[PDB]
Amino acid sequence: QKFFAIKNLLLLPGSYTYEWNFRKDVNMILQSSLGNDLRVDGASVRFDS
Amino acid sequence: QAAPNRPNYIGFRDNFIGLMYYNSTGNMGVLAGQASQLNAVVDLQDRN
Repeated sequence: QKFFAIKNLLLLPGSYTYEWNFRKDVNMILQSSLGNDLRVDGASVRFDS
Repeated sequence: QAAPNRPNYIGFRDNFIGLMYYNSTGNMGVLAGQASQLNAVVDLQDRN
């Protein structure tokens, strides 16, 4: 968890809804080392779980 | 000289002795009250 307001939060007993949205575009979440544009040559897939 | 292959019956187990990970302390269910969510079914690995 990377948010500053939750990353070190202490919780109290209760039921909470933890929700977040991920990236599945290769060009954003897969750093190369020549910057050929992954998004044109191939990539990620699932997030099976 | 042909012949009939030995017959495989196939089906679910008596009272479904399987489908139900009973008795696997790792993958074991729970029946704990909601807003305690501690547990109510403590399963060992000795009994079956």
